[PDB]
Amino acid sequence: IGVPIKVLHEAEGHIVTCETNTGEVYRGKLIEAEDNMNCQMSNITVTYRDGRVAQLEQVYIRGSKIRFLILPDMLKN
Amino acid sequence: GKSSKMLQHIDYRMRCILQDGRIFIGTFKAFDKHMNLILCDCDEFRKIKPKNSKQAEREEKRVLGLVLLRGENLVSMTVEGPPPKD
Amino acid sequence: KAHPPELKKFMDKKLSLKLNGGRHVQGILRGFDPFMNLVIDECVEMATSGQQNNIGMVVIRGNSIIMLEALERV
Amino acid sequence: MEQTLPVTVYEMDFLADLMDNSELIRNVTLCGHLHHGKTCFVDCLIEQTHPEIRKRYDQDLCYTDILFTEQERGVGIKSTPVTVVLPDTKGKSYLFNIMDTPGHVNFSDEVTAGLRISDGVVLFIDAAEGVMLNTERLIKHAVQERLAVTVCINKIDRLILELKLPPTDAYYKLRHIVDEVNGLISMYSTDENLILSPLLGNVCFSSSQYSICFTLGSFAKIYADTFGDINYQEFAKRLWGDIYFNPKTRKFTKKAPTSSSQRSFVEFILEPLYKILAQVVGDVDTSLPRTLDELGIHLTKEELKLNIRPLLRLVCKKFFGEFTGFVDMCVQHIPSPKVGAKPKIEHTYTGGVDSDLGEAMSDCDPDGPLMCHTTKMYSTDDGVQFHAFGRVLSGTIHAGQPVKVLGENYTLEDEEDSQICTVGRLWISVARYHIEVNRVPAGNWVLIEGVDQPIVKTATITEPRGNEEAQIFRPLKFNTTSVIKIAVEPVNPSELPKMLDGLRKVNKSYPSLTTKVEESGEHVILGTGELYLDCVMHDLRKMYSEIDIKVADPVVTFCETVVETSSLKCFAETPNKKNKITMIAEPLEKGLAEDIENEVVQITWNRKKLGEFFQTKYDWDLLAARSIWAFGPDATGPNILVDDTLPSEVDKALLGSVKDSIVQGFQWGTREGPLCDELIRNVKFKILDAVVAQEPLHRGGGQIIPTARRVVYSAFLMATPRLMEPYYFVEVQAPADCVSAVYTVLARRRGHVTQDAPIPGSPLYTIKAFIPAIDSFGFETDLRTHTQGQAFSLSVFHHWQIVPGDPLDKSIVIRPLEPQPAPHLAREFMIKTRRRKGLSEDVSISKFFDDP
Amino acid sequence: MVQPINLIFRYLQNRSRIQVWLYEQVNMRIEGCIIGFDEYMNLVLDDAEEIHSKTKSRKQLGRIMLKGDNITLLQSVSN
RNA sequence: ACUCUGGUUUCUCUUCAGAUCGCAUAAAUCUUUCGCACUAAAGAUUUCCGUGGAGAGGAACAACUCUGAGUCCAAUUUUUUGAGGCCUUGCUUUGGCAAGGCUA
Repeated sequence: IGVPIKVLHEAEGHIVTCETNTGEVYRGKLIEAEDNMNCQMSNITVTYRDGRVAQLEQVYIRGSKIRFLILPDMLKN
Repeated sequence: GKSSKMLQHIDYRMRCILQDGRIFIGTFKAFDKHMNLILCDCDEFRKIKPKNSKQAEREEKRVLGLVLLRGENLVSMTVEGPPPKD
Repeated sequence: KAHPPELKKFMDKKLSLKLNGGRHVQGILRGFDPFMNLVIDECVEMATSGQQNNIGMVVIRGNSIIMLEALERV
Repeated sequence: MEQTLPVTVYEMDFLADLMDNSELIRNVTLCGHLHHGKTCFVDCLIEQTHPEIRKRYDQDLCYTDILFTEQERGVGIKSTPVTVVLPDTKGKSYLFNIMDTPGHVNFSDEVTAGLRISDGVVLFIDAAEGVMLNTERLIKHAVQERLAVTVCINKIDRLILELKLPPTDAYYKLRHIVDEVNGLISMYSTDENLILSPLLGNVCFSSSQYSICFTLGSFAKIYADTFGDINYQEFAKRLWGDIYFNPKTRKFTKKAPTSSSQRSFVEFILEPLYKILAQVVGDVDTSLPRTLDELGIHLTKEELKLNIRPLLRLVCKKFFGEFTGFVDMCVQHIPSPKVGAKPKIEHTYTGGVDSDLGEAMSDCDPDGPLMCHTTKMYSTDDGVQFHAFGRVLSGTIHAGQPVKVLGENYTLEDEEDSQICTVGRLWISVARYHIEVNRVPAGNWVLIEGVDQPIVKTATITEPRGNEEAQIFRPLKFNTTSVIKIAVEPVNPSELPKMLDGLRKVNKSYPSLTTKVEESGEHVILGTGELYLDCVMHDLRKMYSEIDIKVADPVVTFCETVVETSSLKCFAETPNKKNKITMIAEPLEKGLAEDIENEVVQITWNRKKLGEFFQTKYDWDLLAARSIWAFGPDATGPNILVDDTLPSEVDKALLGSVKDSIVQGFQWGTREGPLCDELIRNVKFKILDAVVAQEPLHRGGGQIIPTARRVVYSAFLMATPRLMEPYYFVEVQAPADCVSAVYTVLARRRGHVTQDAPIPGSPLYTIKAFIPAIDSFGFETDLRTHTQGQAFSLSVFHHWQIVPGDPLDKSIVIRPLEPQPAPHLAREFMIKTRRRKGLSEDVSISKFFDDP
Repeated sequence: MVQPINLIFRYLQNRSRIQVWLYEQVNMRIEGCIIGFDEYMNLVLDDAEEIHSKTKSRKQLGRIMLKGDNITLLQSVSN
């Protein structure tokens, strides 16, 4: 078990953002954080590289196209 | 055998350059076998790394908090300094 | 080990999928596999010009899978 | 903030960070029957999350149950809140607010206080005793409070080290327990969505003594860790429910191969547990190292020298590890404050979800209007100041912040029961230590300081200069009724004020306690039993008021009723000699009062549905089903007020002007009652006639309320009056031989044994009985002493049953100090109570009439 | 629950003309009747033809072996 | 998978010890209490019966069990590549950088 997968699984229940390789940044509640980097959120705000933002009732990005993820640092301390 | 090369830079503020060209400077508090890093107090800058910049040292700097750099897009890493007491 | 993707809640629901090369499809998930191979029943690929072409049920690989967006209530 | 705190696995900053995210918070109440392991389970969790805290080899350390009386008795008395950060199966840490409630039935009110500020219930059931009385009562109360329910089958080791059941028989016992719980839930809940089964993860098997906590998912993950190739979720799906395993095909099938293979649960879960326990307890010195190596557990030489019980605890801690099964069970099935806010507002908030503020609270957003709701009052060690404990439903409470605290009588029309107070400090409430924090976001439990002054039982904390339409939360509806009545006085009257202060304090410490002063200046405390009142008086003597206090012998609060209609239509006029009201009283139908009490009918319903119900269920006339005015003294009171005045004789519009006054008089009269100033129960009052003065100033106010009470009293008295004793339900867990002896005890206390069924899978029997509460004093002690302590009983209020005697019988002679025979017990119960209240020697049937 | 491997096996057994899209190259795809598949996603297409949507040209190659890494999505076609 | 401490047994001394120092239980003295004090309670002190902890010293035979410390993965989802080439705009640190449209 990796420290990053454990931090992604422990980051569920709070608000966090995830930017993919194509620049699409989806921010919302981490509903499902799988061990393969699959991030499923509900009611996530997705902003693409062009600058347009949209809202999704349920989004699910695979771990193969994951670039970075920003979660809260209050749980690490 | 020892594996202390990853633990020597653990808990210190390092600035890593990813494959996309961005520079993330943060406290490397987490690692893994896949090269996935965890940066506490991580700041991402895409313009240039500020090293004695006369005109400006921070251009396009965005603070994230607990950033999770994926090991698939990792290119190289550089050490910046030791971590704080808090 | 070798767990499949989270497709139980999105199975049998009309949602959109993003494939590599800027591809966009919309259909009902009839099932998934362990290698990310999912079945899209009634798939309609939306082209870049705006028109959508219905291709029916197809098999989408997990390598070029960008992201899925549920168009219904889970 | 920054303060000294004990060493813990996580960090306080992480705990504070988890509080902000309402999706990772679980408000859990660990309820169950007496001594079923809830406190030991909480202690196991604390040991897991606190490296420096370790359970003694001989004494089962209890992190909760911090009171001195709790330590001496060994019985949990007050709910203890504990906020921890627990890792899940996947490793994701969740914030857990656990309200360890007492298991004793007398303190069931305490559990209610822990059910208002919780979203999920974990019911602990002994694997040996099974489902007991308090488990059934708590299931009914939880599913009636709209709470998610999960089950922890504690003390599975008793199936292995006490009963020595075969593994298949242990599986049968567990399955029977689960089936019985499911049947109880289905009986108390119309919806069948919440089926409980370990396949769904709703059920966890635990042994808090030896720290053996596991669910199907967790133990399947143990298999996944020891053998990587297996996926734990599907395996956990296949582990339970009479699904056999074929090792020739390595496949799980409902058809049993070889006709001798055990189930998946027995083969994969139960049998390895039996082997571990038997190797530790039987073959330690000769064959423990081999099995320890096979399990990957390595123990030091000093660790292997421990006694058998500590060695079992250590081995099972090393094997099962953290209590991740409990975390799964409470994460997948218990809603978070975000998810579970809507049912809580719909059930408890008076304004309802449809209100704007109800919609605001449905989101449980930290950045909203403050709507904290505290249901507990925790006294400090010195006992001077009280901290109000409760969850924050919206907004965020800050230390040193002005606050409007609303009492139980606060309404929009009358806001007098509200006080502006300054919050002193805020603590996150762990059991033996408190983490001082600057703020607490919505969806978390908090010990507000400085708001204890304007509240006795229940509070509604909100912010001032805002929420002008904010209403209070409904006061705690209690599982049982407080009956046992004791008079309390000081030894030295010069120190009377101290006791008075103490009374106030106990009124704050015990949610269901009722302290008042009767007409004779006698201070009265109402409790649910003898242990409850013992704890109350210990607190009153040692914690709050350090004075010597005399306590009268315990008596019960009787009820008043009628058995047949009034002989003549009673009537009363106002002191103005106008506004004549003519009424009669008749008994209600069987079960109608039970329907009213159990919220089956509500006066808040519209006229159409209420009339339809009263016309179809009890076959009332349409006019009689639509003329009902009010339900008894309080909301949903056992009595009923109806007006049979035909519109031809009485103007309905004019009567409606005095309808509020007449209803107030009815409620007051039913609350007081004319026999011995006791609640009037199961009586139907019909308004036969009503003259009303046309001018407003000659009616209403102090004219019609006392007149209505007088006419209610006359109608009740002319109808044949009777007294209701409170009858307790008693469950005795006794050995097979002692059952007969139990009857003997209940022979001497007017006890009727209803059933004496055995406990399946256990060598004991559960003797159920219906004993009068007035005769129940010392019955527990009598039963335990007569049977050499082998028989234990728990008594809880069940119903009201008419006393055999006739209260209005002046011919009966009663010696001052003699146990009266049954045929006139009511005559003894009416006059003596009349002397305790301070009223006259006896009441006459024409006392409240107008002719004499 | 219709999996993708079972649907691919049914499409290979039916002998219908299916079109496969290239992974990271949407301007040109392949089309043909796959006779069988492999465990690594490699299929044997009979009468394979590369169709480029940009130029509207079709180049046939015959019996071809398509790797599982280059094909991203596969759909059914009437022709 | 290779090195190095911490060994056990017994004797004696010193010191701490409110720990059930003790899963047992005595004696004395004083005060107090009502009887009128083996046949009696309370409070306190002290002495005996003998322990635990730590340290020191002695001598007996064991020296690395333990406690530790020092020391098999190229075919999706991360580490055995969709990888490289073309054009325009702002600055040119005239190397090229930043963005977009492509071909692959």
